[PDB]
Amino acid sequence: PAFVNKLWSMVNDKSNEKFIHWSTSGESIVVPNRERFVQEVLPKYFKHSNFASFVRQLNMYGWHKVQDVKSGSMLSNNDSRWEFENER
Amino acid sequence: PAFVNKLWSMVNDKSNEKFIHWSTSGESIVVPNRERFVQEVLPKYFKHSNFASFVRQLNMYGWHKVQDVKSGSMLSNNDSRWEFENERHA
Repeated sequence: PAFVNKLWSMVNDKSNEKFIHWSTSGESIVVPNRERFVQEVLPKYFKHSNFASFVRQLNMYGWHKVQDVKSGSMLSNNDSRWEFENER
Repeated sequence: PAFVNKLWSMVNDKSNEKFIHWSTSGESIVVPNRERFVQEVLPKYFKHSNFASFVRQLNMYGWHKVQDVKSGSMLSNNDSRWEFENERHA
């Protein structure tokens, strides 16, 4: 339960709003920019950790990456934007 | 903003009275029971939304949770009762 408590301490603290937050339209957790999140927030809650380790723990607790929507004529996706949903 | 319009269509519609309403005393919005609100009202205005997401939007528009008054010898607070005040109307 150590991970979960840190997860909520992180997501439900408005001071982290710019790096990770509940989605406006939906019930998912959004990390607008992966690199910024790893730089600014991860070190504050998870010492000596990286994004892959973080995602592996999120997956262990039911949260998975949402399939990104391919945008425009280039069918582009911002690889740095990550959204997670819970199996519920 | 689209959110604000939905907020008022929700709060000022007498049909939602039991789940969310202007307070009798003060100038705040009261959600007597969080769980019931999420089950009965939220879906009608915000499809696929949860309480945290709703509160995040409220905060964006100046509404913040009121400091809970601790009751009796147990210093208790009903975690399911939420009252919101607007920074512009203290």
